[PDB]
Amino acid sequence: TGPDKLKKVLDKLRLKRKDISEAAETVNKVVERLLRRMQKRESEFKGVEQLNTGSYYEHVKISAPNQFNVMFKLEVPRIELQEYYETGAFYLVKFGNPLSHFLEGEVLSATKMLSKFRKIIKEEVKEIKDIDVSVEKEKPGSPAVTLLIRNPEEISVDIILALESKGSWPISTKEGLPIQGWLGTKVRTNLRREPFYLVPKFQGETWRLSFSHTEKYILNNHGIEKTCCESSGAKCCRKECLKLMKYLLEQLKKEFQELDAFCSYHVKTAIFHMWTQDPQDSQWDPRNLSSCFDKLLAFFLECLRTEKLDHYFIPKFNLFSQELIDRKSKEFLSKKIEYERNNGFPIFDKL
Amino acid sequence: KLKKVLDKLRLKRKDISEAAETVNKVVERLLRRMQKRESEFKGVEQLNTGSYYEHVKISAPNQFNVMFKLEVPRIELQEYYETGAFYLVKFPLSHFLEGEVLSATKMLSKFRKIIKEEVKEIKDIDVSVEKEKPGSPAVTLLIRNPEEISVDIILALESKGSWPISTKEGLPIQGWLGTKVRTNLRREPFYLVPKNAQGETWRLSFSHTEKYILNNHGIEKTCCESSGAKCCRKECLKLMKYLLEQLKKEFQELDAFCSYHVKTAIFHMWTQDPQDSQWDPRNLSSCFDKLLAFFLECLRTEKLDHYFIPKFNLFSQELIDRKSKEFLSKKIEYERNNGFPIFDKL
DNA sequence: ATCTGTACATGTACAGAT
DNA sequence: ATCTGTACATGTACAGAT
DNA sequence: ATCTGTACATGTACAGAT
DNA sequence: ATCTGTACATGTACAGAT
Ligand SMILES: Nc1nc2c(ncn2[C@@H]2O[C@H](COP(=O)(O)OP(=O)(O)OP(=O)(O)O)[C@@H](O)[C@H]2O)c(=O)[nH]1
Ligand SMILES: Nc1nc2c(ncn2[C@@H]2O[C@H](COP(=O)(O)OP(=O)(O)OP(=O)(O)O)[C@@H](O)[C@H]2O)c(=O)[nH]1
Ligand SMILES: [Mg+2]
Ligand SMILES: [Mg+2]
Ligand SMILES: [Zn+2]
Ligand SMILES: [Zn+2]
Repeated sequence: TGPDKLKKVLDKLRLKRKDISEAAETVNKVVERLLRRMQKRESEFKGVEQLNTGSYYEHVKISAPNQFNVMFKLEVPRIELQEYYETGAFYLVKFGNPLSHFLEGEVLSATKMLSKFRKIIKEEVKEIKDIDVSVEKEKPGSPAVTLLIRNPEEISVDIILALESKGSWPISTKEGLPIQGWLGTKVRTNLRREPFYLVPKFQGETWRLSFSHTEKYILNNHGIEKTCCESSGAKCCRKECLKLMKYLLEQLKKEFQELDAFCSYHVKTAIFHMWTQDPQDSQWDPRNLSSCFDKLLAFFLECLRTEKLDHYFIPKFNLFSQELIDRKSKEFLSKKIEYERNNGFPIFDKL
Repeated sequence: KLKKVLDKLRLKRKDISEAAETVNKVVERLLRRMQKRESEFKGVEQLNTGSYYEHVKISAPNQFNVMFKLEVPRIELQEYYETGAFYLVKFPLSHFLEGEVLSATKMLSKFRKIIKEEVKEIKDIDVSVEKEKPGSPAVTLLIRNPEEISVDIILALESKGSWPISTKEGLPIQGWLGTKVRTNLRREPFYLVPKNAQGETWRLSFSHTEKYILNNHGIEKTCCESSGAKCCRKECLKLMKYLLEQLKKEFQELDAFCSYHVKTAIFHMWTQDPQDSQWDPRNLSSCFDKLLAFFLECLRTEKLDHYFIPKFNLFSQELIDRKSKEFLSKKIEYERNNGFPIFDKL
């Protein structure tokens, strides 16, 4: 009932060292070769540095090591941003210059830069004979260049081109990241001293803010006590709750295409808010994993029904606004969550 | 009570402003001089350390601690006679070498000479250079705002540099600040100041590590921040420093004791009692009293290990005579059992 | 001769294996 | 409870450039 | 190789609220 | 007496300019 059953699900979700080892060896080979090709010659992307992000590098990837996220980030000095129609997250970017090939009268085209980035990667991937690796068909309005690796087992790698700016963060984030009562003001001041990132979303010239680096730090430094989850401190169940929520969404999403609008970033955003609401490490005791997961489920259901889930970093941006996800989709997911909740999570046994 | 003592010890905003603006004028000018030359100390950077910059200075802003740190390349250390804290150094600076050995005395002397020269050229501030104490690592400036202000200018070598093996068991913050903090702190450089054990020796300095700890001292990240709870850790350090300053004023028998003994002791207490709730402001009396008992127990056992170099006993019979320690135990036991009368004398 | 972008060397938190 | 592979931060060597 | 500009932590000082 | 909110002050990390 309480602690158990969910501990059994977590056992299923745990990655195996052997799988991790084989997956990481291939992924690192491909990524380091693509990073090297970016440094060659008159490449506009010379200087890009690598930044590993997403669930695998936060240690909340579940089931298999089959999806990796890596940012190829390019420091770009004197830039001026114009917010795209008070949306908070989307921007136009303006200013001998290797990026002039993508300029458009002051304005740096996102899809032109991404196309050349994409073109380079496809070419370098053709020269790989070690590995069975190809490039996925492009999704319109997607920042990523996704590699598909057959190791025999299947592995996705989303390479995200990112602009790196070191100025202070855009005003729309000033009230975001409300970690003052949880990680504190010094951590917040230091995190906002780090660069911010822009990824390719006036349709084709817009960029979107990314905070994958800040999210990575928070996930690996998630406690009010510095010793949380350390070898001389107490274990918490924050990440374990994130895993169970991720797994509930993944299971439901591979069954019902009604849920196409939903994604793991909604789960990640919601639990960041829960962690803020419940800052104390004792509110995430491993013994109370059932209650901790249940109160996360209830908070997510409230967000669905009230149609309100604010971006953790950009408070005026509501990821559940009617313009992004239709009410019926949200009602559909509310019922499937409430059902799983009241019937012993039968979907955790599925497959 | 103890609150009233802390109100007396609080520095005044006005005095801080006047003293800092004078001190910064002098320090800036000396630092410029070390850069602008064929100076062999070209490259020194400033690092503000000690109680004023840790926010545990008491009574008046009349003592300032500044390191001019100089990054040096491939240096090898040899530990001086198993002491832990004292090293010979080996491999611009050729003017201070010996037989492969970089001389603390010879480098300090030139450092000292340059500073005294620049001080002669200062005609807007009343500022002299105190007579040198043998063995000491400091160049001390005496400023008269009109009030008296001390500035200890400490030359420091910077290496980076796995910390020397004598510190491997040091800094035992794992259950308090944690392993990530400890690992990151020990990724910082380590420092060497020209305190002689004789003439060629340097001593390990961890002033940059103690500063981080003083300002990052809670088990909770929010300790003492605007969205956290206040603790009484620093106020306990202030009262313990005040007890010792007042006792040292009065008895020359305590000349061998210094505020760093108190700082070392409270680092150990803070490790013993990591929880922030064990330093609740409402328990200021219990907290000060358990700090008193811990310090007495150190005196009674003649054992107070360097927080960063655990084999180095600051209370060894070699460093402080048994009689001095018994004298300080009786005077502390006395103040304790009579309501600290020494806190009432201005 | 000296300089330097790249990659190795070192150390350890995290978390899976045992 | 201990042992151990990956990721990562920082320090340092050096073939190839200068 | 040096310096200002910016942002906010750490303080002190004091009135009004509690 | 203590707490909370605002005003006032210094110290410090680091971006951007030079
Ligand atoms: N590391 C990182 N990866 C990102 C980020 N944003 C997107 N990605 C990757 O790119 C994938 C596609 O991003 P999205 O466009 O937001 O996801 P989507 O499935 O296309 O959903 P929508 O575009 O919102 O309709 C994500 O799943 C991530 O793997 C980011 O900010 N950081
Ligand atoms: N910032 C800093 N200052 C130091 C350090 N060590 C010494 N000092 C300063 O130099 C002063 C004299 O240092 P001491 O360690 O007392 O040397 P000493 O007076 O010759 O020897 P003692 O008799 O043991 O006191 C201290 O009061 C500090 O102000 C250090 O490691 N860092
Ligand atoms: Mg992912
Ligand atoms: Mg001092
Ligand atoms: Zn934890
Ligand atoms: Zn505190």
